[PDB]
Amino acid sequence: RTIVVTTILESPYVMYKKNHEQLEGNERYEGYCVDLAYEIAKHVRIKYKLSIVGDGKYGARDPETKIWNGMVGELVYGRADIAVAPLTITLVREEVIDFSKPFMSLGISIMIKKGTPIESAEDLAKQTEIAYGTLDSGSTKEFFRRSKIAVYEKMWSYMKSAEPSVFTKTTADGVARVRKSKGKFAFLLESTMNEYIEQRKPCDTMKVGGNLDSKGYGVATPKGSALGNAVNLAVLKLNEQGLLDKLKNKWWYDKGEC
Amino acid sequence: RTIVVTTILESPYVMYKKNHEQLEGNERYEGYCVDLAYEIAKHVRIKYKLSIVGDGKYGARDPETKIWNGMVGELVYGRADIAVAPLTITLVREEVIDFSKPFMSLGISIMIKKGTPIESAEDLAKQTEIAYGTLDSGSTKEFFRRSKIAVYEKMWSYMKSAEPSVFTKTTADGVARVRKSKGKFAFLLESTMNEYIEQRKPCDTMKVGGNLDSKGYGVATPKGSALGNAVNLAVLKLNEQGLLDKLKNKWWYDKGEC
Ligand SMILES: NC(=O)COc1c(F)cc(SCCNS(=O)(=O)c2ccccc2)cc1F
Ligand SMILES: NC(=O)COc1c(F)cc(SCCNS(=O)(=O)c2ccccc2)cc1F
Ligand SMILES: N[C@@H](CCC(=O)O)C(=O)O
Ligand SMILES: N[C@@H](CCC(=O)O)C(=O)O
Ligand SMILES: [Zn+2]
Ligand SMILES: [Zn+2]
Ligand SMILES: [Zn+2]
Ligand SMILES: [Zn+2]
Repeated sequence: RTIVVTTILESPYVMYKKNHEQLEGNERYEGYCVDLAYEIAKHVRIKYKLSIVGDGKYGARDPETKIWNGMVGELVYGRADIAVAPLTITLVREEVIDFSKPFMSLGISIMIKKGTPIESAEDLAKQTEIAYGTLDSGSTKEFFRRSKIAVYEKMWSYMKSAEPSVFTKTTADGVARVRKSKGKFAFLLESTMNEYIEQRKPCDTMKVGGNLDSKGYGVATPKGSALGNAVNLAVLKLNEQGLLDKLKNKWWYDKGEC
Repeated sequence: RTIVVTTILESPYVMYKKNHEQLEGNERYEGYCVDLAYEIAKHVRIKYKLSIVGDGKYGARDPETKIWNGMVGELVYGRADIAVAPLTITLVREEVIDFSKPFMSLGISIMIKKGTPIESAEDLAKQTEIAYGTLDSGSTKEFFRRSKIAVYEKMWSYMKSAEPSVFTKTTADGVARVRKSKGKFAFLLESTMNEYIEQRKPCDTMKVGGNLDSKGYGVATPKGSALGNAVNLAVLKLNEQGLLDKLKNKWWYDKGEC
């Protein structure tokens, strides 16, 4: 009866409540995906336990050992029944799991410290004073690894050898690093996150240029699990009801500091 | 599995959402008791259906036909499994139902249009220019009917014959009547409600003086129902957790307009 939903600590999707140690279970967290979990659980009528992924990753297949980590592994190895979070819909992932219809829209985007003299991928690629990175074990890193567009080819071979490593264990590490860096570190992340951080004090970061690509997050299920159907039917309803929009404003813009 | 919770449309305990016709079931409502229902249902782990009482009353025993109306009847006649709402803990009611430990504190209080020359019960009682009333089929009306304190004796025999009737079908009718009345109608209600309306535009009403008495609202159960135990254990926990307070600010003060 308690279906476990894997998920990840990422702001403002899921974050501990101010004072969370006061509470227990699902009540410990608050966020966009935390609101999304509840109300899906409300529409497919199910008991659920939010479970934050142990390794704190999204999910990439280890090239050598062939295993899946992050929330994607959770599902694949029968540890989670469902994933509510900012998990990008990807081909390599669709081969091993199910996605609902995307519940949010994003693209890869450049995050800069304010003032940094950069506007575009090409701007980043054609120089070497400003360093740049991405989240490790996510779809952004994979996008650059997989790409055969020349500018991205260049930006990839650079990162792949950059020392120290330009791949971060978390999103907050990139952000912290963009901010500590005095303009010598750009950080490639999803524009959803990017715009979240743009609205956060101390208001010293921003998105520059268009997204390199256009995709979305989906709720995920183990492959062929019978629960995909309902889950997806609930997403499509939340959209038509106007409720994803409501939550998106609530978490990013209404809370907005800059 | 779906335990029905009887409850009543009273602001800000339970109120339709802005545009509610967009939604269905429990999602149609929002309010303090709506938040309280959920999270009790969360702590005793139960599926529930919010059900707004048909006659829209609290509960009084008809003197003649001996029957109970309002949410209290619901419980007594096995129609509701539980009552989440501003139901005052009373002796006559405790004889026929169970109350948790009170989840909120109130007292009877005078509501006046701003400017009205009234400060106290005695002030009301000793004059006849300003008319005054209360909610029909509630504990306030009963309090005055039951009282043997002289000033309340006087205020009762007055009301009991006042034409037109000074007993209102709803709280909003008293309020509307206090506001339409240009200072010639005071309205006796619970200080919780009173302070809610004091914080509502157009900010032309207020509480005057102390409460005539001190009591509280409890979550109610059919008499000896096995569900009292848990329910009460959940209330005591919400209190110690600081969560009733949180909700009380959220619904009355943080939303405050005056
Ligand atoms: N909350 C929403 O309504 C957002 O939904 C959408 C949407 F309506 C359209 C798109 S187009 C971008 C590609 N579609 S995708 O994300 O399902 C995808 C991703 C990777 C490979 C193939 C298809 C995106 C949304 F998020
Ligand atoms: N949210 C809260 O903590 C409010 O709880 C309380 C409380 F702690 C004390 C009182 S004293 C007033 C009388 N106690 S009663 O309401 O349980 C009652 C009512 C009628 C006859 C006998 C006893 C009130 C609270 F609401
Ligand atoms: N949403 C990405 C993680 C963030 C990123 O790679 O920028 C994923 O599902 O892997
Ligand atoms: N809370 C009261 C209704 C309001 C009033 O009588 O002022 C009751 O339970 O009956
Ligand atoms: Zn902790
Ligand atoms: Zn809903
Ligand atoms: Zn309606
Ligand atoms: Zn709780």
